[PDB]
Amino acid sequence: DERETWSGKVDFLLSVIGFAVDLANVWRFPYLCYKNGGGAFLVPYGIMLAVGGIPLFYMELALGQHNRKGAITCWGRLVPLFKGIGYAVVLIAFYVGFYYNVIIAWSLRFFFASFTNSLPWTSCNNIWNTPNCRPFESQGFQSAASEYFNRYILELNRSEGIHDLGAIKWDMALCLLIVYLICYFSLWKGISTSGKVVWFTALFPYAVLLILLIRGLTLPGSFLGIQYYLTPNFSAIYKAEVWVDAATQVFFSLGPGFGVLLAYASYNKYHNNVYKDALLTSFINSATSFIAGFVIFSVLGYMAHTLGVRIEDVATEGPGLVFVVYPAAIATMPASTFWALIFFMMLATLGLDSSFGGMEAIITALSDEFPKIKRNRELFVAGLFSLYFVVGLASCTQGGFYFFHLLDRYAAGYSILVAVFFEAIAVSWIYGTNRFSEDIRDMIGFPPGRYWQVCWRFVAPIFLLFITVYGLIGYEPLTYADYVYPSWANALGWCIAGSSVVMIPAVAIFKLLSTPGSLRQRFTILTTPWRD
Amino acid sequence: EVQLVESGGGLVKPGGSLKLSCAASGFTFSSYAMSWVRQSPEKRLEWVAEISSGGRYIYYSDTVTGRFTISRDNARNILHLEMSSLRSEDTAMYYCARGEVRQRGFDYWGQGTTLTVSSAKTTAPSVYPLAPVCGSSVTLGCLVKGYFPEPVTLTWNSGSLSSGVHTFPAVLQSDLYTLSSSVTVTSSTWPSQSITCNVAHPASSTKVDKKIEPR
Amino acid sequence: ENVLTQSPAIMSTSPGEKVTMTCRASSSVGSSYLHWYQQKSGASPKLWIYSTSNLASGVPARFSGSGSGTSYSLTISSVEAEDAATYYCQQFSGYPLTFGSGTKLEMKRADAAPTVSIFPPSSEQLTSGGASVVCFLNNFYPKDINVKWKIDGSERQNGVLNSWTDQDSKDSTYSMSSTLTLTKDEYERHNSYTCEATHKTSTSPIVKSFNRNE
Ligand SMILES: CC(C)CCC[C@@H](C)[C@H]1CC[C@H]2[C@@H]3CC=C4C[C@@H](O)CC[C@]4(C)[C@H]3CC[C@]12C
Ligand SMILES: CC(C)CCC[C@@H](C)[C@H]1CC[C@H]2[C@@H]3CC=C4C[C@@H](O)CC[C@]4(C)[C@H]3CC[C@]12C
Ligand SMILES: OC[C@H]1O[C@H](O[C@H]2[C@H](O)[C@@H](O)[C@H](O)O[C@@H]2CO)[C@H](O)[C@@H](O)[C@@H]1O
Ligand SMILES: COC(=O)[C@H]1[C@@H](OC(=O)c2ccccc2)C[C@@H]2CC[C@H]1N2C
Ligand SMILES: [Cl-]
Ligand code: NA
Ligand code: NA
Repeated sequence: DERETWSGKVDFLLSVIGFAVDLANVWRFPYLCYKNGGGAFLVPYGIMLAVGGIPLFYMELALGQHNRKGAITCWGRLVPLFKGIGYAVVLIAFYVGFYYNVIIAWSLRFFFASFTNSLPWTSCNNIWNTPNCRPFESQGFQSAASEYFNRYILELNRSEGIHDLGAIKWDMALCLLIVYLICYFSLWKGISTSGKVVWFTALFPYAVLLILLIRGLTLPGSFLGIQYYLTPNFSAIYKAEVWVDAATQVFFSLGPGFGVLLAYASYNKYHNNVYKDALLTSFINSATSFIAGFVIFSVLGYMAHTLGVRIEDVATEGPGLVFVVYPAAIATMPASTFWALIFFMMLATLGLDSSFGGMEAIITALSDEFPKIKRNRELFVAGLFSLYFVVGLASCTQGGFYFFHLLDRYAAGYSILVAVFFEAIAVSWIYGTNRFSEDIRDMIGFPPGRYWQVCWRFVAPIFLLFITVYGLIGYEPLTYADYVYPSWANALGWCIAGSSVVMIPAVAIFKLLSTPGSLRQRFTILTTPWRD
Repeated sequence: EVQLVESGGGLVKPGGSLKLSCAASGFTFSSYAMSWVRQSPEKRLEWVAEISSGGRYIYYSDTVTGRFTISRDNARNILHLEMSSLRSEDTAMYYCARGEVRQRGFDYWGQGTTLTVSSAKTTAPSVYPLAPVCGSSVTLGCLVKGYFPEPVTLTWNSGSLSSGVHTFPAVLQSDLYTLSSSVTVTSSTWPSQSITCNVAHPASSTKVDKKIEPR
Repeated sequence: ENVLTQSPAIMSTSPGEKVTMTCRASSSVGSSYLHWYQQKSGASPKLWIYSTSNLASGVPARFSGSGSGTSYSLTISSVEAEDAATYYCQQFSGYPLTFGSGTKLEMKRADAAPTVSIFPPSSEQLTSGGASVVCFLNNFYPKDINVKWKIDGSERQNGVLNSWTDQDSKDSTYSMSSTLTLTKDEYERHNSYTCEATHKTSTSPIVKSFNRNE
């Protein structure tokens, strides 16, 4: 019966808040508003959030709290045929850990290089620069902040592709180690410790965002950036691509299918209200990105005014925004050293809490499956983080970014789309919504409304299929800058993307072979829950 | 047969005005539409203005409206481009290009004239020799530092020896250009003989010749 | 305006191999109104391919092109050294007229180690109050090379002006010039100078040093 529980109610929430809110909040959402017509983009965003994202977010949190056990066992007890979902969901998170942590390493690497009052990325006269360098972003040229991030920090110019990784940056390897050391000691003991640590990692960004919002809006031309941000264009509502970006962002911003929400909620009390938790968490996540947009664009508008740079050049997504564009502006304004330290520390704290969840989803799921793992929990995560750090050295190479960009697209790619798709179908059809509503009623006291039941069985599979289809329509071979990945690199990634998905039919097929009977009895044997 | 040359152009302060002219020969000039195309230092072509054969049809691609006025004189066969309110982003090499037929594009281009728009002021280059240190062959070079604006001309021994000479392009730093050139030659010549670096920056009227001393 | 995007911006090729550069538009362009140009280094552009198909005057038969709508391509049958240049596509379909971002073609060759030489500041310069050390790196491939100024035994960053050269018409290698600029006094307080190159040719850098007391 007994399993440990959170040491507080707030600890669970901030743990989920932290996991959900990451660099993608800062570096993708604000760009989507600018690109898709501003404040008008909130309309498809809100709708897709309402019908697509939150019901799926609600589902995992509900499933986790009810079955009270990790990802693999949860789907094992729910639909024994589909237990492979529990395997796919875990090793997806296992793949992400090989790359995602290198972003935090960059943040610390910048944070460490941020002790000085003359910032190294301001000037074009340094040793790592080239004639194409310009003080700020320009068409056809390279910014000083750019050449610092590539030719110095990453040393990416040493590499011709993914076939050549080059030497190993040991300043990066040190930064990566520190990250895992922080992760190890936080995640070491159960939620009695890691649950407390998130009080920093989750809250501290809001502290920095506050003082960066004040600093941002006070800059000359800050109001100009806000217009580039929220100025409504409703012509984009008719555009199908906008509905795809809104649907994709909503789905990825709150992650289902890493088993994290499933694991995190599994430590909640049975009669805890997980419906209010899902609503509170989802809102804060969306609210964070909205606020973060003001921070970015007030500074982006400051650049387009006083620094005389095109808004098209400085408006960007991905790591390029926070590691190049944004620090370039910081250096220009007074007390630059202060804004630099809190920003790169914020980036680090934005990465850590997320990494906590992803790893915890692996630990908890393997702890409930294999009893021997719960004993000597650290012996497991030491060997786990060792394997991560050893392979993580490849991310610390000169061709490290080429490796990072590969796993970013594939590991976390369509793998998780078809995984969550089978999650909704298994629950709402195979397991049934009647059972799911009955379970939720027994927990929070009341059953889900008619709205939530329709979304789960009908809207959500369409919602995910709508994204998956237009993702494949819009498929191109993986490329970065002018470098096109070799066809064996794309193939390797699809295996990484497929090694998860393949768990669904495999574990299903392997289970049928171990059951007695003709096809008709054994499949009702495998669709029978653990509560019978 | 067909020849297009571009006159005018040079250093102009922001807000200033300048007029470019294009001399045409080898064809009937009144029968073809002319167009100004400028090339930015980033090596990226941008169309500016088109004028018809009779000059009754004018098209402006605009970062440029109302600042530029394209003109045509079919009597003397000259193409004019009048500029005003110039700023830094107007800095480029302006080409005089022709074509009448939109379906065939621009079939003939001129040599081009260079326009530099900056608040920076003209300075004279200080050129320096580079002495090697106390082999089958020896490398020697000439450093040209702190000048504006481009361009300068660098030759070795009054522009006699070609081979083994690498002239590096100028790089702008703090409104000042720095340039260098390397020449490799056998140690049988040097110091068998006298090597001389020849630098010319017409804008600043500074023409300098440097002798190389191993000391 | 209709923006033309060319891929790829820089392309390396061995003579005799096929090459294809693509030109894509934001708006659909009439197949008759698209044109191509070749611009040699330090020279004026020249009409190369007009109306997506027909070659211009003087253009060898090795060149070809195809496309329609928002997608067009230029193809050279078998590349010769004479074909090294930057290629710009163009649309006349509607004003304002526009050019592609451009595709720069460069020749590939055997990897060559650089020849590094270090030059102390000429005393004629020291009288002016400045001191600048120059490091020449000549005849190497590929284009990207990295210089390190370590004045012994610490490395200095700022005050360094690097300049490459366009790809050459015969060796098909490159050359780079690193200039470390200081004042008179900072040159005096310190000991010796050194610039060396990390290249693909060798995992071990090529070092050049001279000391003021020798
Ligand atoms: C736009 C940003 C800043 C705020 C995010 C808006 C979110 C929090 C809002 C917008 C639309 C809202 C939803 C509208 C419809 C319903 C159906 C109702 O039976 C339960 C609440 C629920 C599910 C709302 C939850 C909160 C909601 C999703
Ligand atoms: C920087 C400005 C604009 C926004 C600041 C956001 C802060 C104030 C918000 C965002 C998330 C919020 C927290 C979310 C979780 C909980 C759990 C709840 O049981 C107590 C309140 C508490 C602890 C909230 C306190 C206030 C909070 C920290
Ligand atoms: O802004 C960075 C400051 O330290 C730099 O040195 C590097 C170098 O890798 C090593 O000394 C250590 O790892 O610290 C930094 C990491 O970038 C330079 O000394 C200067 O750029 C700055 O003082
Ligand atoms: C790479 O996948 C993610 O970034 C997700 C998540 O990250 C992970 O799932 C994860 C898994 C393993 C290691 C690190 C992160 C954090 C936030 C919430 C969803 C999404 N992200 C926006
Ligand atoms: Cl978001
Ligand atoms: Na996070
Ligand atoms: Na998020």
